[PDB]
Amino acid sequence: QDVVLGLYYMTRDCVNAKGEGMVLTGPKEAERLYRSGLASLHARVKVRIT
Amino acid sequence: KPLVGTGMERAVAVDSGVTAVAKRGGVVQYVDASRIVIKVNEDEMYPGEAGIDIYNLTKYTRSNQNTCINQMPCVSLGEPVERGDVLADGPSTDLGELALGQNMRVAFMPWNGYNFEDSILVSERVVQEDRFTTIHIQELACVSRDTKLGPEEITADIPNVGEAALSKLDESGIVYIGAEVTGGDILVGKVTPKGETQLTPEEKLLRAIFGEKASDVKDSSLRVPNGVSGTVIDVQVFTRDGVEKDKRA
Amino acid sequence: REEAVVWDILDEVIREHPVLLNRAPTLHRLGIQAFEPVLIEGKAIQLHPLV
Amino acid sequence: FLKPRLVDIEQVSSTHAKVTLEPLERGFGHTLGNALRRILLSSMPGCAVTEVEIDGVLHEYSTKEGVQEDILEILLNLKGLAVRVQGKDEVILTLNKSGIGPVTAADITHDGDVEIVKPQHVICHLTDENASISMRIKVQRGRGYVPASTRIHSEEDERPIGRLLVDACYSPVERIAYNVEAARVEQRTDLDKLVIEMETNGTIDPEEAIRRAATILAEQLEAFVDLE
Amino acid sequence: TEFLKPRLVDIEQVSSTHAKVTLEPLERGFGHTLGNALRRILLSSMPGCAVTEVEIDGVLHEYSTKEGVQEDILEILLNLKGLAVRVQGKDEVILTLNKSGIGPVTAADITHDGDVEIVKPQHVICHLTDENASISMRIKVQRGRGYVPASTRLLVDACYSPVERIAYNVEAARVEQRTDLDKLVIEMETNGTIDPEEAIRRAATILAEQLEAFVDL
Amino acid sequence: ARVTVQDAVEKIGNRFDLVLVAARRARQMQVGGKDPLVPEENDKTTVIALREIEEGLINNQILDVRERQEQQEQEAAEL
Amino acid sequence: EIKELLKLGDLPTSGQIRLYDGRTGEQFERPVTVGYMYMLKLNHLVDDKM
Repeated sequence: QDVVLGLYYMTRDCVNAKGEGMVLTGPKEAERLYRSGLASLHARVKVRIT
Repeated sequence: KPLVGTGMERAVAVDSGVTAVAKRGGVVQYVDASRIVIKVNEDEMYPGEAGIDIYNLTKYTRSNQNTCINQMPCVSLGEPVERGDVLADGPSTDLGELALGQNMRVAFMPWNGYNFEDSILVSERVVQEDRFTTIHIQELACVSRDTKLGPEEITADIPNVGEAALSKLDESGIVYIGAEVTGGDILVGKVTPKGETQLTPEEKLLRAIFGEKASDVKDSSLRVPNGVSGTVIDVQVFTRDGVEKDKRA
Repeated sequence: REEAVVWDILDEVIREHPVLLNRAPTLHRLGIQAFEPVLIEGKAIQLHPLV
Repeated sequence: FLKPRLVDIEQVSSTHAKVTLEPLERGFGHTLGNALRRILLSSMPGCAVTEVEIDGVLHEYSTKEGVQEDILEILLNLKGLAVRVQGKDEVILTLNKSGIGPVTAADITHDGDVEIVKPQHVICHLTDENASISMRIKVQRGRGYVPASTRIHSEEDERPIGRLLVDACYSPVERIAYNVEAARVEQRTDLDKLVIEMETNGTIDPEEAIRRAATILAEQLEAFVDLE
Repeated sequence: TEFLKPRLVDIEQVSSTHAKVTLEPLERGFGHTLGNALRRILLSSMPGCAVTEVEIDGVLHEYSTKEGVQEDILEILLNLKGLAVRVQGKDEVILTLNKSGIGPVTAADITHDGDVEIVKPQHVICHLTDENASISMRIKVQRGRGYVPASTRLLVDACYSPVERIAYNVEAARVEQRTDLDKLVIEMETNGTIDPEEAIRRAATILAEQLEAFVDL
Repeated sequence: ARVTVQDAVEKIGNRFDLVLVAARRARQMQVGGKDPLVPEENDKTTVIALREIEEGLINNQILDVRERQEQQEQEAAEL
Repeated sequence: EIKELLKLGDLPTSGQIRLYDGRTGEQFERPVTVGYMYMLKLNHLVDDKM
């Protein structure tokens, strides 16, 4: 119950947030952007994943 | 004092039997934890048997579910009281209301999973304030019968214990009032007579080597149950008439 | 007497020794499961949430 | 790069004070705010009542003549007693009082080392005009929160059964709240300004508190850093 | 008086550039303190050089394309955002590329400077198809702090600090006599320009210099 | 440590013969007839037995060969 | 009436304050419900059960 709520809040998208539509080199700077507060937790973003 | 009450709290507080309701109002003459002494007004007073009212409060005593039913005065010295007005709050009562628990600041949020299914998570600010620290009273009992091997004794001398285990006892073998005991301490030193040990081989060899008499008695003393603490607050000694009463009795 | 030397001994005897946890309506066979104990300052069995 | 420095301390009313801390860079406002908030709020040196010995009392589940209180509400009124100690780490105060009326902390006996920060903190009321209460309070410097169930291991031979162990809440602080707002600087555009509002019981002055807290924090970091 | 401090224990380098550092004797609640403090100082405010300016020989303005390059210039600069460069004893340097033929343009092909080190010479920049287009560019990086675009400064958008991830866990640690205490676990990934122990060391140096003024012994 | 026993299931199948083989091996290591053939990490004889299964050097067949070899050495050590 | 009583206090009308985490020190997104609930200690204490 708590874990699925944490996921459903974590993986979603609102149409306007911080860092809307920026580009990311991977998951690591996704974490550095969220935990610094520059970009929001959910904003649609092109990333590079392997 | 429940901040969100329903107004039915005063009827349950007064009209139960735990609090002390004034039967004749007046001016409060004397306030103590033991008793409350009321000077009755002139108009509410009978012509014969004049007097004043006295209300003996019930102090720390045992309830049936091992909790501590207690009464505490809520009125001060020299205060006007109405007829039918509360004077002594009982257990879980504040000022003649019904205070079953306590009111606390609550946040509804999932906090790192510690509130997973239905769990509650409490700060140390509650336990430092002792605002949920409750008082229980247990009643341990030690009976002393008459077996057909001999009668039992309540003497302080116990076989094969230390003096540090017996320093919390008196000269009569019954524990002092107000000594904090833990699990395993001896409250009532009681020994039962036994005989016919039926010792084995090499145990009988050892006895022969060291000459130690296997004693004619057995430690069946009353002990604290495994894993509690607390204070001895009240000791009673019931004795059959025709038997020597010891010193603490 | 619970002297201070027995807690290292107890941590030696726990380390890889599974205990069985059981809830009373044991309907299907996942009602009894083993675990490895981690010792707790407390009096309540801590039980993993996903289980 | 640019290091901070403390500036005006504002005792607001009596016992809670706003400590400003002006020259802080990006991010270090919230950083030092959270860090100093925690170290002030958790572990500061303070002293509280540990052992109480009332004269005519066997144990805390009892009653006394003339006192309208029970014994353990006297003990819970002594737990909230805010006191400070200058040149000792434990010291024994005492109460001797007679007559009808309130009994506050102002009636505790005189000592040059011990300062009482609230003379109106009411301990117990007396009624019968003859029932004189007389106790010996033992205050003790400490750290954090130690309940009475933890101290009783060696037990100090508690055979003087008149000793009543009180849970000692040694923490002198009650609430620490910080704001981080921008300080207008001459050439540099943004430098954050920290304001640590601190509510205490009255025993600890704020500059010494924050100096102890930053000392403890730097002592924690100097495990793998060094002197500078 | 129980102010017992920790001591560093085995910095476990897992493979190349990222290390797990545990720290066993900490009091109640200091684990999240040191974790949050070191975390925010590493992740937010480090002295660190990132990609400042990258000037290709045959590109006039940054909206262009090159012979043989399968991409356009913008996703190439997006690739260059992850370029990890260390500067040892300079405050300014200009290196250069020279790549000919069909193949990927690596960071190995950047010119040799004995001080400025590219920790990954395999760092792919763009690909080539022509075999007649000899790509060559000149790169200057310049030191900064945090995240700054070109809006305050071909001009290249960037990200300064050498750390890639800092994550801590606080978990209970039994002590021989003591009841229960915290244990700090900092797992940290850097880009390789700074070895991780020096990264945590500079973080603690910055924090202690911040606490230098009003704390004293 | 040993969180899952999956590798020992891949070496010795049937998931139930694994218990009997590891039991026999851990009795050979607890009752002091033998000593471990893998470095122990302060594990109990259970986990050491499972780790000796996962290294492949113990199964039912190797234990039978080793036990018959000990019996032959007893027959040679009768004198 | 609860809203009009909250307007007598300085509290927000929606009854949800923004809160700051004790550890990270940074604001929770989506301000949360705090209040004063009257709670009870039931006598299923653990040391009688264990």
